[PDB]
Amino acid sequence: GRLYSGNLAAFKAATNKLFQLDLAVIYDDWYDAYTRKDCIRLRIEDRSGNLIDTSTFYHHDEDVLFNMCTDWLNHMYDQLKDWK
Amino acid sequence: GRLYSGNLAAFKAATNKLFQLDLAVIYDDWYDAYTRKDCIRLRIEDRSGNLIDTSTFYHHDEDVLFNMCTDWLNHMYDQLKDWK
Amino acid sequence: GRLYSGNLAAFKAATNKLFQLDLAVIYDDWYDAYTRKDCIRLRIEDRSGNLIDTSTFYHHDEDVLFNMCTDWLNHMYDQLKDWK
Amino acid sequence: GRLYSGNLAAFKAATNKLFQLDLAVIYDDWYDAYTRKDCIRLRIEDRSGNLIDTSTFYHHDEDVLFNMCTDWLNHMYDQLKDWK
Amino acid sequence: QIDFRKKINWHRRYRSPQGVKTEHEILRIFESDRGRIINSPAIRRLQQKTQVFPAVRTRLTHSMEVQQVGRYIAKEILSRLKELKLLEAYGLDELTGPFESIVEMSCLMHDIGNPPFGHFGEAAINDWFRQRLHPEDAESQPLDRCSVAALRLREEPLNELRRKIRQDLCHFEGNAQGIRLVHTLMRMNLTWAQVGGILKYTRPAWWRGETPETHHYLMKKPGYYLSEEAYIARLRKELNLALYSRFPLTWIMEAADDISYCVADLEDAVEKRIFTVEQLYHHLHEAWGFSLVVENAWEKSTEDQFFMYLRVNTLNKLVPYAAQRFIDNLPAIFAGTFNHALLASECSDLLKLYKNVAVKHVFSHPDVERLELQGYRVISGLLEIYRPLLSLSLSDFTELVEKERVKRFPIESRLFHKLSTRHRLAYVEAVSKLPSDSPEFPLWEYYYRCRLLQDYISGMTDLYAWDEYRRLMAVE
Amino acid sequence: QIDFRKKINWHRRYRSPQGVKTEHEILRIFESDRGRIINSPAIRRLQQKTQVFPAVRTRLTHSMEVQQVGRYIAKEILSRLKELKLLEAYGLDELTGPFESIVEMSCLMHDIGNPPFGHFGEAAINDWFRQRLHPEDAESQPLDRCSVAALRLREEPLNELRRKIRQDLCHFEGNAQGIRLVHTLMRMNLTWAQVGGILKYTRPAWWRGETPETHHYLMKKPGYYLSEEAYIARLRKELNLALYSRFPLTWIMEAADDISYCVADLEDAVEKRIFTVEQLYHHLHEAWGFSLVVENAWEKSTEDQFFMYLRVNTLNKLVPYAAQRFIDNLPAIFAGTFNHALLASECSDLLKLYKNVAVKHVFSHPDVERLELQGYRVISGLLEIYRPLLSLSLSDFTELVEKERVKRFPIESRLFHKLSTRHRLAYVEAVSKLPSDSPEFPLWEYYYRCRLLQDYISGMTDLYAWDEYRRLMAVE
Ligand SMILES: Nc1nc2c(ncn2[C@@H]2O[C@H](COP(=O)(O)OP(=O)(O)OP(=O)(O)O)[C@@H](O)[C@H]2O)c(=O)[nH]1
Ligand SMILES: Nc1nc2c(ncn2[C@@H]2O[C@H](COP(=O)(O)OP(=O)(O)OP(=O)(O)O)[C@@H](O)[C@H]2O)c(=O)[nH]1
Ligand SMILES: Nc1nc2c(ncn2[C@@H]2O[C@H](COP(=O)(O)OP(=O)(O)OP(=O)(O)O)[C@@H](O)[C@H]2O)c(=O)[nH]1
Ligand SMILES: Nc1nc2c(ncn2[C@@H]2O[C@H](COP(=O)(O)OP(=O)(O)OP(=O)(O)O)[C@@H](O)[C@H]2O)c(=O)[nH]1
Ligand SMILES: [Mg+2]
Ligand SMILES: [Mg+2]
Repeated sequence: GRLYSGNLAAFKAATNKLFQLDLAVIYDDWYDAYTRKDCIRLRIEDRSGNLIDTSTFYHHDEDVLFNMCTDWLNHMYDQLKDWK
Repeated sequence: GRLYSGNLAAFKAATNKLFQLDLAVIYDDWYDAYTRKDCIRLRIEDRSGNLIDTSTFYHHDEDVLFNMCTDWLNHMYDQLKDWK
Repeated sequence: GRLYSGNLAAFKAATNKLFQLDLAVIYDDWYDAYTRKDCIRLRIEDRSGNLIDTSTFYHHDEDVLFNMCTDWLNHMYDQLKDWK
Repeated sequence: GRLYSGNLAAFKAATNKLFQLDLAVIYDDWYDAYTRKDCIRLRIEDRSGNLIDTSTFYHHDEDVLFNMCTDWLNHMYDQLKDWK
Repeated sequence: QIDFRKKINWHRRYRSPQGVKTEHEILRIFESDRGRIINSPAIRRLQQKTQVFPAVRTRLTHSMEVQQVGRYIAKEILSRLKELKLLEAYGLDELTGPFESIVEMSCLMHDIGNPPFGHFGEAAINDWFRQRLHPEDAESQPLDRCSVAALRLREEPLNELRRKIRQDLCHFEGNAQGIRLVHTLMRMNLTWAQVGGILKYTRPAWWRGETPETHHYLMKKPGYYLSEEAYIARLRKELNLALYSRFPLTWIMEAADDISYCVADLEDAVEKRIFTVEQLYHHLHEAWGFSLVVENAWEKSTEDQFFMYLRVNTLNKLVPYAAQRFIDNLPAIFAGTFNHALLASECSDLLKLYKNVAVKHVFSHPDVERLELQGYRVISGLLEIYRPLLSLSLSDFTELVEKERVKRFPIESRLFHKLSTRHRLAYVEAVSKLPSDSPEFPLWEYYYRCRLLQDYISGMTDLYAWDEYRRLMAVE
Repeated sequence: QIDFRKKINWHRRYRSPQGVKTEHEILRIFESDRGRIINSPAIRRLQQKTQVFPAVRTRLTHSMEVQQVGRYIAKEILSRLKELKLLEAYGLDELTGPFESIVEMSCLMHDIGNPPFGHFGEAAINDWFRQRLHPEDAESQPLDRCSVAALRLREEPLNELRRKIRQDLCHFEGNAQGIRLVHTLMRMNLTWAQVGGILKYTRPAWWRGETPETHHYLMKKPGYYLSEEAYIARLRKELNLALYSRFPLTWIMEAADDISYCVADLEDAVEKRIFTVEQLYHHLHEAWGFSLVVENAWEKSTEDQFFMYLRVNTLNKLVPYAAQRFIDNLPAIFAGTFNHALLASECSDLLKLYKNVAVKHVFSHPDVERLELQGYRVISGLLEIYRPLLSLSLSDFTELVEKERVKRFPIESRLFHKLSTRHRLAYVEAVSKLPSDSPEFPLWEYYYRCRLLQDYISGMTDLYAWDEYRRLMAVE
């Protein structure tokens, strides 16, 4: 039922990997009204505070939700290192 | 605030002293409605169950109430050993 | 060096044996000036306080001194039960 | 009554700060005869052993005495880094 | 005629200050007493005795709160009399200083004579002796279950002393032990007025029978022992008190203890997570049936802010009532024949609110109940260990106390050296005065030996007694 | 012009009593303060902190003896002024009540801010931070060994705050913690005059440099922290005190502590069988080189009868000297610029007699020395356990304090719940006021987080800290 350690470690590793490009990530988490699934919102912006993009993920399982967040962060890093 | 040990010991001694004359004592205790003082009722009767007499004492202090009960028991013993 | 338990037990037994004849024993003990030996004085008297006899024993060893006291007490008991 | 930790830390910091200029400090402490106040003597000299200057401070309180020693050391460092 | 100059006595028993004294030097006498009491070993030992729970309050912290309440009742009484211009008529014009100091020191040392483990430690001492002395068999003509040959009824002039000694030894009370500790053992040498403030009850410990109806409240518990009979008579002669009478200032100390009876235990219960502040408030609301006292504090906070105002709210309503009750019944209190207490109105009914909640939710906790049973077992075991000391004869005990190196009693001599030196000195001084060539020497010697045994047990902290009991039984 | 009405302030910070008050209701204000202080959790915790030895005196029993000496110095001062008919001229005609009460409450709560294990517990907190903040590298222009990115010098307007914060955090003092505990944490809401009696020193904790020669004694130790700068300014405005000035009544409290410095420890040493009474008397005779003070007590006894008169003999010779010194230098004390203490004569030389004997025969005992080393290790270990809390970021700590159920920081969240609720509430209130959209928010947030960490450690008893350290290391 509880989040697995490896998923949290991978999420932190992705966060640090994208932080190595002088970036930052904000994290928000809550529970939705009627969809009966937890929601996590991520925002990516640079140090000066210029927001680049945001995303929101909804799921009733912690493991799947964290994996989706981690792979979205990895895709963001990949796209941001394709150029710039 | 609590009852002193010596008073309880004297009460038990009087009870046994009157019990040495093949008698018995019943004990009842309660709190009155509006007089704001505890009440204790004693009944003296023989083994066959023939009630001899009863008494009721009211007081808001435990020490005084128990002393009154003990001296009434002693007077009962004295009167019952004056004759019979 | 210290007094043996059996000697003390025998001394107490003799004291009680003579006490069974409604008698009493007083005990005094000290150290002499120059003889370099401990001294013990015993007095035998009845309950009314009439002194019968006394004795004093001197010795530098506890075991021998207590044995002498015990045998003197036994002789006193023997002599006092020969008559009276 | 006892010396405060911060004063000792500041004294050590000043000693190290002046030691960073390849110098050394000797420390002496005693109690005077009749002035009824502790005395501390400091001597400043280089590594070769050539004495530069000395000072002696007297006070009956440890905190004030150590503060005076620390500020004198700081003044010595300031004067010795004004030139040379 | 009320005159407080005849009650406030600044003389002592030894090296008493004689001559006329001014108002300044009189105050200096009552400050040295404060220095003596505060820096005494008896007061220091109060921090190792438990109130209820073994940040919790001890007896030292409890007596400090009673001292503050006493100050405040005395100050209200003194200020109210000045409004009526009666301070000069009552003799209190130049005595406002010692008046509060005596109350403050009486409130401080109001629990110095309690035995270890408290109430159940007091019962254990009484039962153990009751089995050895059988006081109920000496009430009338000779019958005898007594285990002592010298105290068995057999001789009219000698039987009265026998029954008095047998009855006194089975009545151990902490208040009666307080007088003995302050005078004979500690040898503090306090003023007469200070000693009279700790005489709560007037019934002798050897009393058997019915008490007079005029003093049925002041004689509900024993007040002093037989060994202090000569000292109490001198105190009564010094303070102008009749037989079975009370000191006027004792009433203020009694009211202070009644105010601080259960309120601290309720706060201590919350700190031990028995319940929460909201749960306690709900319990109080249910038991009450409050708005001016409890509700004001509840809305003014959350744990260290609810009781801090409840105490103030109840003090501001209870102290003036006590002051008015003291002032109204002044002649009877001054005479010492007032057969009632200062505290049947909305004021007395409020205390029962705190009384009922504490006995149902705090005093009935399993952890509190277990310690009461363990303490009863510890005191009973200690008295059995020292039982061989009570079985010796007069000559053997005299040799033990005189020679100190006995070759006939190895076990008994070693137990004797464990007693404190002050108790042994008190025993020596007590027995060093009786007529040797009298037919009463063995009885008094046995009484003093029993008192010496009782002093050693009651002068221990709860923690020390447990350790000694475990060590003497080859367990630790 | 000396006028004590401008110094004795009965107003409060919250819900202050306004309007004109008579002499009776003014006294009632200073009694509620006494009730608040005596029944406070901070005073109760003093009985679980050791003075020297873990019947021995604790900090609660030690502060009760200092309170008695303070009373007696105030009473001597008040009585001596009445002989000169200066009570009415100085404004003390209707203030003799609170004058002694303020001194008595200042003497009582003179050690409430000391950390566990005392002096060596104070050093351990200072060194551990000194390795993380390196205050000596921020004295001048940017050089940097600081372990915090936000506090590293890089920005002239922001470097001053950086160096102030770095210097303040490495200066922990118990007296400075006493003001913070009494106002921000406990929220007792005492009067202005009562708070000024516990302000022993005036040097700010962030001070770096040389102090003025006119105040080299009053600024020998830190007096208050940076988080109380606004509160101290209001206090100075309320009590009419200049910068770096002292309250007049603080001098009496300082002299009381100096009298009761070593005499109790010498008595406690005898109770632990370090030496005997005769040995201590011989040591005192050898160290002295006495007849009126020590010899009088020696011939008047034997253990509880030697010190009981020595204390009286030294008080009767020391108190009048302190009163005369206070009275003679009155204008300077009233102005608050007296750069000396009340106690170079036969009086000051006598205290050194007790000082020298205690440091050589009591403070050097192996059992006393061992506890000092063990206490230093315990405090250092506790700060290392909570080090992950200081390594988090602003957003992570904000999420931790707001959500309380974090799935990203399992270890950090569990450590956070161990902190007391009052410290967390104080942190929330402190950070709930700073401008969020300012370039100073991270610095203030880090300072308040460090203060929150320091409050939790210093608010423990010695016995609780040891148990927590052993349990958190998986030893017990
Ligand atoms: N201490 C603690 N125990 C928990 C918690 N949640 C669940 N448990 C206990 O652990 C049991 C289930 O373990 P979980 O860690 O939740 O997960 P799991 O069922 O072992 O996981 P899978 O093997 O992935 O299915 C529950 O039945 C509880 O007894 C928690 O937050 N704290
Ligand atoms: N605790 C204690 N030990 C003692 C005492 N006297 C002697 N000892 C010790 O016991 C040793 C001698 O034992 P003793 O009981 O005196 O006698 P002993 O030599 O064993 O006796 P024998 O076999 O009859 O010669 C001494 O060397 C001491 O070490 C005493 O009073 N108390
Ligand atoms: N464990 C326990 N403690 C109690 C109980 N009742 C009172 N106490 C505690 O004991 C204190 C008072 O002691 P009591 O035995 O009630 O009587 P007292 O005041 O010592 O008695 P006197 O000397 O006759 O006035 C209270 O303040 C409580 O702290 C109870 O039933 N159980
Ligand atoms: N273990 C130990 N305790 C000491 C020593 N000196 C004093 N003490 C104890 O600590 C008390 C005073 O504390 P100190 O550290 O000397 O100083 P202080 O009075 O707290 O200091 P201020 O707040 O600056 O006035 C004395 O009364 C002693 O009980 C010492 O060298 N070793
Ligand atoms: Mg009480
Ligand atoms: Mg102190």
